[PDB]
Amino acid sequence: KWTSTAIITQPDVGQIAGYNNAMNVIYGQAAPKVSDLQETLIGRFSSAFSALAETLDNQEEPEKLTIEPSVLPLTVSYVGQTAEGAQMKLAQYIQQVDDKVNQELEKDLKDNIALGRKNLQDSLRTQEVVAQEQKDLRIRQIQEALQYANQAQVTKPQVQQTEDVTQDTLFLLGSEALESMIKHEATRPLVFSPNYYQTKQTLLDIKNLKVTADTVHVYRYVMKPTLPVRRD
Amino acid sequence: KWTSTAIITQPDVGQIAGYNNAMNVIYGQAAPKVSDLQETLIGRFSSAFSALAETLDNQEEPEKLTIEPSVLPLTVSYVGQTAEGAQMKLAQYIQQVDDKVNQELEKDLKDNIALGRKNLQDSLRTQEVVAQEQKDLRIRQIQEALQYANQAQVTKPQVQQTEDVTQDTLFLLGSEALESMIKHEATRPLVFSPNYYQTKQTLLDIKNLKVTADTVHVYRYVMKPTLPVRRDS
Amino acid sequence: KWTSTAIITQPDVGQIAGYNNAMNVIYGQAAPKVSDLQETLIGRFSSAFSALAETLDNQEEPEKLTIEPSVLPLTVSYVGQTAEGAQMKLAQYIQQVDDKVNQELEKDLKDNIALGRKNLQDSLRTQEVVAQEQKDLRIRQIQEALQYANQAQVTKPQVQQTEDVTQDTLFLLGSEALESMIKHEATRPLVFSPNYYQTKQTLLDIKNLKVTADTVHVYRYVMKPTLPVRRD
Amino acid sequence: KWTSTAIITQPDVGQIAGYNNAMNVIYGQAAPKVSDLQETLIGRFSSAFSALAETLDNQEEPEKLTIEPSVLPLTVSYVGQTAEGAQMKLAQYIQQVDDKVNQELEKDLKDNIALGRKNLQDSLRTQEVVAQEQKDLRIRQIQEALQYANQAQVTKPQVQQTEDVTQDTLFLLGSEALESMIKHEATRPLVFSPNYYQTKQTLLDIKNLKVTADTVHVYRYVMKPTLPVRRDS
Amino acid sequence: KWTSTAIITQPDVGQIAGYNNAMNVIYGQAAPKVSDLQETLIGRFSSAFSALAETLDNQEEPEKLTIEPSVLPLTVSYVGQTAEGAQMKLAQYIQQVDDKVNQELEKDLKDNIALGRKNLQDSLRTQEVVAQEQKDLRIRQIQEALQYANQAQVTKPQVQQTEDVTQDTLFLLGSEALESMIKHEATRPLVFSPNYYQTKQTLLDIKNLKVTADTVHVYRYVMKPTLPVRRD
Amino acid sequence: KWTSTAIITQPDVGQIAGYNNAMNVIYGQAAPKVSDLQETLIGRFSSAFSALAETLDNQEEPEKLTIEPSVLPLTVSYVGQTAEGAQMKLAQYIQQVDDKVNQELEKDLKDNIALGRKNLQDSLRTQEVVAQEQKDLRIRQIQEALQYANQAQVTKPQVQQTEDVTQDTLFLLGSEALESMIKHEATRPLVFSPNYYQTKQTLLDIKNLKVTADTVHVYRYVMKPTLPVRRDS
Amino acid sequence: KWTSTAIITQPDVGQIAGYNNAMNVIYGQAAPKVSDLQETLIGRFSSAFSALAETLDNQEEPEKLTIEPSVLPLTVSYVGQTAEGAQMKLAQYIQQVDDKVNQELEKDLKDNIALGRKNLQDSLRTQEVVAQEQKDLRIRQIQEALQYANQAQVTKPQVQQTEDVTQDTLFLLGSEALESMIKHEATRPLVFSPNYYQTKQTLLDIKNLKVTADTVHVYRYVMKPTLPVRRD
Amino acid sequence: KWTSTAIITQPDVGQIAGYNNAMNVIYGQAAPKVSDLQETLIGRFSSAFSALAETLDNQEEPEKLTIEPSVLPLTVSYVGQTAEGAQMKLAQYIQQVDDKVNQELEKDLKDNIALGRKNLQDSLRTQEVVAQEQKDLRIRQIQEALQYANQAQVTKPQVQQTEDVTQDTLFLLGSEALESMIKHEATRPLVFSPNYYQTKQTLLDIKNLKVTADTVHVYRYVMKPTLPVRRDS
Repeated sequence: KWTSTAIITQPDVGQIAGYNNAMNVIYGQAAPKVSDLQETLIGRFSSAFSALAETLDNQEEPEKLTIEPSVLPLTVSYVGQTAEGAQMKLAQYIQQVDDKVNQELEKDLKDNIALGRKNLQDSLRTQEVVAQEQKDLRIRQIQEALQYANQAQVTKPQVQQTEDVTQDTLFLLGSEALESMIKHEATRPLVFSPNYYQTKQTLLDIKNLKVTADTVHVYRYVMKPTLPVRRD
Repeated sequence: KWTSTAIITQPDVGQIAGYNNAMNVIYGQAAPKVSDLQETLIGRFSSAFSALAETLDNQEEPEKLTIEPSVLPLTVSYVGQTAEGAQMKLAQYIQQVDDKVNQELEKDLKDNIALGRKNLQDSLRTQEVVAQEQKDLRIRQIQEALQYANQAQVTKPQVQQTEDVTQDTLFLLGSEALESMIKHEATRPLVFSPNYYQTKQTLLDIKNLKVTADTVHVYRYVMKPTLPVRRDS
Repeated sequence: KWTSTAIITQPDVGQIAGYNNAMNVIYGQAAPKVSDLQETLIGRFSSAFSALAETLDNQEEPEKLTIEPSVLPLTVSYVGQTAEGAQMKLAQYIQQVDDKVNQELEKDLKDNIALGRKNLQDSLRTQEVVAQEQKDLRIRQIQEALQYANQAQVTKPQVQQTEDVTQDTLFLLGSEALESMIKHEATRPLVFSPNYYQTKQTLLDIKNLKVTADTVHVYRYVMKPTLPVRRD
Repeated sequence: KWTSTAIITQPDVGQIAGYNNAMNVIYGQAAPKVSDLQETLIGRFSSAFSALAETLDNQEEPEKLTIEPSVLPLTVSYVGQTAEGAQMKLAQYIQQVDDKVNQELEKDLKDNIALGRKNLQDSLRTQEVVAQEQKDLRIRQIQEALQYANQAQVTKPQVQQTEDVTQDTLFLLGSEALESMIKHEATRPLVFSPNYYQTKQTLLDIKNLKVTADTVHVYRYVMKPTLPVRRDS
Repeated sequence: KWTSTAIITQPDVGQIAGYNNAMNVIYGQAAPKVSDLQETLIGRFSSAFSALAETLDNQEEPEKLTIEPSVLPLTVSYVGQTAEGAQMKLAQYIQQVDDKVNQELEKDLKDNIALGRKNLQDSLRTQEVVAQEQKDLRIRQIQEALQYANQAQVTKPQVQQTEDVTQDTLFLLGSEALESMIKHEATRPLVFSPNYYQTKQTLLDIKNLKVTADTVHVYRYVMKPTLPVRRD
Repeated sequence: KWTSTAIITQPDVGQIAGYNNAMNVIYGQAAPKVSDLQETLIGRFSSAFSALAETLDNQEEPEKLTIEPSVLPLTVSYVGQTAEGAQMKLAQYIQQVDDKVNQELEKDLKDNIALGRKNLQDSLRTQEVVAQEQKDLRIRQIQEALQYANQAQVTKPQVQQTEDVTQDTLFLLGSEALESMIKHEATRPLVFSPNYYQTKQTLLDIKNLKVTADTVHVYRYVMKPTLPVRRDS
Repeated sequence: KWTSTAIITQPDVGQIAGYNNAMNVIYGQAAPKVSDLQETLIGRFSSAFSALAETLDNQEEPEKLTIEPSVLPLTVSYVGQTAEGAQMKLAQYIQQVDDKVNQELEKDLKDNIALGRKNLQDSLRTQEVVAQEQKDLRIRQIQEALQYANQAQVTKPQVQQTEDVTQDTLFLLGSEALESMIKHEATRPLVFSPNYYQTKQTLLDIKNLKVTADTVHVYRYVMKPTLPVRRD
Repeated sequence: KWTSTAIITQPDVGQIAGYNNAMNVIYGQAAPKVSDLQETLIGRFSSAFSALAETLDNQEEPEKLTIEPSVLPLTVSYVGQTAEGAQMKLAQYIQQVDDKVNQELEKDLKDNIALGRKNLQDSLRTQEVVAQEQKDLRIRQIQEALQYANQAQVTKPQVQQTEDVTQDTLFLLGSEALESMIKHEATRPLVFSPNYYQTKQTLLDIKNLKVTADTVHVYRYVMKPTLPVRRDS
C-alpha cells in the first residue's frame, strides 16, 4: 500500500541533436523530421516498459508497474510496501528500461553506419567504372580527330580560344597535341561528377559519426519518482 | 495448462538497411519509404503467424497459438503442457514463421534483381539504337556541309573558336576535314547522354547486390517468450 | 460436412515486376505505383472468385464457395463431402479463377501495347511534319540572307567563330555557301528534338515488351488449401 | 418466375486506350487520370441502366430490372418468364444500354474534337498576329541601326562573331546589309516560338484522331447473364 | 393523379468545351477544372428549378414540381391531371429553367469578357510606361558612354563581336555611333518583354471569343419526360 | 398575415470581375481564389441580414425577417400586413443590406489601395537606396582598375569583345576611359533589377484602379421576392 | 432587466493592411496568410473579452457580460438596470477590450521589429566576414598567377576578351597588372552577393515600418450596441 | 476557502522572436513554423503545471491547484486560505513553473548550439578534404597537359580568350606557365563551393547566438490571478 509516481515525455531536441544529425548524415533527405524522431523514442521506451511490467507480473510474487497517458505526456507507477520504497524500485526500473532501449538503439545505429559506409564505398567503385567508360570514349574521340587532323594537315593548334572541344572540333588542336594525348592515354585522369564527390563527402561524414552514451535519449522527466505521504 | 507470451514489433532500420538499399538501387524515388517497409515486414510476419495458428488447430490434437495487438506492437502467445514446453514451442513457431517469410522475401528480391537487370540491359540496347540514329544524322549533316564547303571552296578550317558546330557552320571546318569525317564515319563513336550513364550505373549496382540471411528481417522482440511461473486458470 | 480452407493475398512485387515495368514503358509517369497495382490484382481475383461462387450456386446441385477478409489478407473456403475432398476442388478453383483472370489481363495488356505502338508511330509522323516546317522556314531564312549577302557583296565567310547563325547573321556565311544551301535544299536533313527521340525510345521499348505466363500474377498463398481433420 | 444475374465492372485500361489517348491529345495534363476515366465510364452505364429499369416499369405490363453493388463491381438482374427468356432479355437490355451510352460518348467526343480543332486554328492566327508584331519591331530596330551605320560610315560588316545582334550592335552589320534587310522586309519570314509549334503539333494530332466503335467501352463482365437452373421463390 | 418523370445530370464536356475554353482564355491557370465546371452548371439548374417549384406553389391553384437526387444524377417530377399531360408541362418547364439559366450565364460571360478586355488594354498601357522608362535609362547610359568615348578618343567601333553592350562597354561602339543613337533617341523602338506579348496574345484571344446558344449547356438527359401508364 | 419569400446566392464571377482583379493587382498570388471570394461575399450579406432581422425585432412593434439555407443558396423571408406590403418591405430590406455592405466593401477596398500605393512607393525608395550602393561599389572597382591600368600603362581599350567587365578585367578598358568613368561618376545612372520594375508596374496598376458601384456585388437572385397569393396559416 | 446586444467579427483586410504588411517585411514568406491573421485577431479579442466578463463577476456586486458564436460572427451581451443603460456600459467595454488588445499587439510588434533589425544587422556582419574570406582567396589566387606570369614572361595582358578570369587564366592579365592588384590588395572592394543585398533591403524596410493606432484592428461591427425596447 | 483564477495562453511571436530565430539559424527550413512553436511552448508549461498540481497533493497537507481549457487558452486556479493568499500562491506557482521550464529550454538550446557548432566545424574539414582532392586532380590534368604542350612545342600562351580551360585545352597555356603551375602546386589555393560558404555562414551565426532570459517565453496572461471578493461555496 504505497504507490510512487513519475511523469515522462519525449526527449528534447538538444538531447537528441547528435542522433538526428547522424540520421541525416546517413539518410540525407530521407531522414525523419525531428518531431517524428521524438515521438518514436518515447514510444519505444513505453513499449519496453509495459513489457517489463508484464515480465514483473510473471514472478513467484508479482510486482505492479503501470504505464498510461497522463491525459500527451505519459504516466508510470509502481506499487511498494514502503514509501521510499516504491520510489527507488520505480527509479531502478525507469533506469533499466532506459538502458535496454539505449543499448539497442546504439547497436542499431552502428549497424546502420557500417552498412552505409559499405554501400558508399561500392557506389564510389561503380561510379568509377562509368567515369572510366567516359574517359575511354574520350580517347576514342581523340583517335578519330587525329585522322581528320592528319588529312586536313593541321599539325599545330588552330584555335585561339579556350572552351570545350567536341568530336567535330578536336582536330583544331592539331595532330601533334592529339598524338600526345593518345600516347599518354594511360595517365589521363578521370573526370568525376558532382554526384561522385557527394558520395565521397557523405562517406567522410559517415566515418566521422561517433556513437556514445550522449548520442541518443529516450525520454525526459516532467516529474521524477515521488515519495508518497499518504500510503494507498 | 501453461501459456507463454512474447511481445514483438517491426524490425529496426539498421536491421533492414540492406533490404532498404536494394529497393532503392532497383526502384529509385519509387522505392518505399523505410517506415512503410518496416510496417510491411511485420505485417507479413503477423499474417503468416495467424496462418500458423490455423494449421495448428486443423490438428488431430489442436494447439492454441495466438497473435494480438499488445496495447502498434504485438503480444503473441502459446498454450503449453509444461512451463518450458510452452516457452520452447512458441520460440520454435516464431522462428518457423520467421524462416518461412524470410525465404519468400529473399526469393522475391532475387527475382526482382534478375528482372531489373534484364530491363536495364534492354534499355541500353534500345538507347544505343537511338544514339546510332543521332550519329547517322550527324553524318548526314556533314555530307551536306561538304557540299557547301566545296561550292565555297573552303578547304581548310576557317574558324578559331572551339564550340560545337551546327548544320550551317560545319562547312567552316573546311572540305578536307569534312571529307575525312565522312571517310571514317564507320569508326566514329556514338555520343551517349547522361541518362544512358544513369542506366549503366543502375545496372552495375543491381549486379553488385548480394542477398544474404542478413539483408532482410521481419520482426524485433520487445519481450522474448516467457517461462510462466504459474499454471493456467 | 468437410470444409477446406486457404488464405491468399496480393502478389509480390518481384512476381509482378515485368507487368509493372510494362505499365511503365507504356504509361511512363502515368503508370500506377506498384502498391496500387497489387491492390488491384488481388482485388480483381477476389471479384472473379465470388462470381464463380455465384455460378457455383446456380447448379442442379449447388456447391458452396466463400470469400471474405481474413480479418488485409483474404480467406476462401470450399465445403466438401470428403476431406481431400473439399481440397482438390478448392485447389481446382483457385487455379481456375487464376487462369480466367490472367488470360484477361494478358489480352488487355497486349491490346494496350498495340494501341500504344500505333499512337507512337503517329506521334512520330506528325512531329516530322512540324520539323519539316521548321526546315522549310530555315531555307526561307537562307534565301533572304542570300539577298543581303549579294547586296553587301559578301561572297566568302566573314565569320571566324562557330556558334548559331540567326536570320540577321546568316549573310556572314557569304553568298557562295548560301547558294549552295539553297541548291541542296532537298537533301538538308531535318533537325529532330529531344521529344522526338523520346517518342522513338518508347516505341522501341514498347515493341520489345514480351507478354508471357510469368508476366502477371494475381495473388500469393499465405496458406494453401488445408486437408481438414475434424469434419464440420 | 425466373431471374437472371450478371456481374459487371469498369472497362479495362486496354479497352479504353484510345479514348484515354484522345482525351490527352485534347486536354494535356488536364486530361483525366485513367482510373477516374474507368469509374466515370461504368457510372455512366450504371445510371443509364437504372433509367432503363424505370421505363421498363412505366409499362403496361411492368418488367423487373435491377442494378446494385455486388459486395466496387455491380450485380445486375432481370425477372424472366422462363430461364432462357430472363437470360436473353437481360443480355439485350445490357447491350441496349451499352449501345445508347456509346453513341452518346462518341458524339460528344467528336464534338470535342471539332471544337478543339477550331480553337487551335484560332490560337494560330492570333499567335501569328504577335509574331508579325515582333517582326515589325525588328524591322524598326534595323531602320534605326541603318541611321547609326550611316552616321558612323560603317558600310560593310565589322563583326566576325555570329551571335544574334541587338538594337545597339545591329549597325555593326554595316549599312549595305541593313539597307538590304529593309528593302526586302516584305519577304522576311516570321520567327515562331516553341509554343507556336506545340499548337501546330496538337492540331495535327487532333486531326489524326479517328473515332470508331473500339475507341470507347463502358463496362466489363465479371459474370455474363446466367440461365438460372431453378425457378423463383 | 398523373406523374411524369425525367432524370437529368451534368452537361457533357463536349457540350461545354467552348465555355470551358472561354473560361481558360479569360482566367488562364485560374480557370476552374472542367469537372468543377460541370458540377456547377447542373447545380445551378437545380437551384433555379426548386425556385420555380416554389413559384409554382404560390398560385391561385398550385402545381407540384419536385427535384431530388436520383439516389449523383438528379430526379425531377411533375404531377398532372392527364397523362401527357404531366409530360408536356414538365417538358415545358425543364426548357424554361434551361432558358433562364442560359440567358444569365451568357450575360455574365459577356460581362466577364468586356471587363477582361478592358483590364488587358490597361495592362498593356502601364507596361508600356515601364518599357518607356527602360528605354529612357538606356538613352542616359548612351549619353554617358559618349563622354567616355570622346575622352578615350574612340570614334569608330572597337568591338569585333556582337553580343550585349552594357554601361561600361557601350563606349567601345565609338563616339560616332553613340552620337547617332542620341540624335535619334526619339525614334528608338521600345523593347517589349515576353509578358507584354502574352498580354497581347490573351487580348487577341479574348476579342475572338464568340458567345452563342451553343456555348453553354446546363444538364443532359438520362431519361426524357415519361408518359405514365398507371395514373397515381 | 402575409409572407414574402426570395432565394438568393453568391454573386456571379462576371459580376465581381472588377473586385477580383483589384485583389489581384494588390495581392498577386496571395489574392483569394474567386470562388472563395463569392462565398465570402454572400456570407457577408447573409450575416448583415441576420443582424437586420435582430434590429427589426428590437422594435416597439417587432417585424419578422428570416434567413435560412434553401435546401448552398439561401431562402429569405418577411411577414407583411398585406401581399404587396410583404413583397415591398422584403425588397427594401434586401436592398438596404445590399447597400450597407457595399459601402463597407468599397471603403475597405479604397483603404487597401491607398495603403498599397504607400508601401509600394516606399519599396521603391528603399530599393533605390540599394541600387545606389551597387553603383557606389561599381565606382570603387573602377577606381581600383584605374590603378592597375596605370601601373600596366594600358591607356586605350585592349579588348574587342563586348561582355560586361569585372573587377579584374575592367583595367582592359584602359586608363582614359576609366578616368572618364570616375570623373562623371555623379551622372552615371543606377541599374535597376526586374524586381524594381515589377514594383513600378504594380504601383501603376494600383493607381489605375477605379472603384465604382459596379466593382463589387454581394448576391444574386435565384428568385425575387414573391407576392404571395394566399394569406398565412 | 435590460439587455443590450451587439454583433462583432474579424477585422477587414484594408483595416489590417499595414499589420499584414509589417508581418511580411519582417517574416517574408513565413508571414501568415491574411485570413489566418484575421481569424487570430478577433479570436484574441474574444479571449480578452470572456476574461473581462470573469473579472466582471468577481466584484462586490457582479455584472453580467456574455460572448458566444452568433451561430461565424460572434455575439456579445451586457445586462443593464436601465435601457441605455446596458448600452453605454457594453460600448464602454468593447472599447476597453479593444484597447488592451491593441496596446499589447503594438508592443509585441515593436519588440518583433527591434529584434529583426538586430538580427539583420548581425546577418550583414557575418556575411561580410565570408565575403572578406572570398576576397582573401582571390588575392591568393592572384599571388599565384603572378608566379606563372613571371615565369612565362607575360608582363602585359594577352587576353583580348572580357569575361571572368579563373586561377588558371589570371596569368594572362600579365605580371604588371597582377603586381598592381597585390600592391593595392587593401583597397579591393568586397563583392557582395544577391542575398547580402536582400538582407540590406529588408533591413531598410524594417527600419521604415511605423506602428500607429491605425496599424492593427481586432474586430468590426456587424451590429453596434442596441438600445433595448422591451426590458427582459 | 478562497479560489484565485487566471487565464493564460501561448507566448506572442514578438516575445519569442529570439528563440524562433535561433531555431532557424540552427535548422534552416527544418526549423518549426512559429505558431507550432508557440503551441509547443504553452503545452510544455501546461504539462509542468499539471505535474505541480500533483506534487502539491502528495503533501502532508494537500493544496488544490488546477489547469483546464478556458472555453485554446487555459483557465488556471488555486484554493487559498484567504483572498490575498490564494492570489499570492497561484502567482508564485505560475512563476515557479515558468522558471523551471525556462531553465530547461535554455539549457537544451545551448546544448543544441554547442552540437551544431561541432557538426559544422566537422562538415568544414570533411569538405576541405574533398576540395583538396579536386585540387589534386587539377594538378594531375596540368601535368598531363604539360606533356601535350611539350610534344607540340607550345611554350607560350596560344589563347586570347579568358574562360576556364579543361583537360584538353590546358596545353594552350603553353609549357612555361604549366611548368610553373606544377612547381608551385603546393601553394595553390583550394577552390571552395557555395555550399562550403553556406556552412561557414551558418557556423558564424551559430556562434553569434546569445541565450538570455529574454530569448524564450512559455506563456502570456489573458488574465492575471484574481483576488476573489467572495469566499468559496
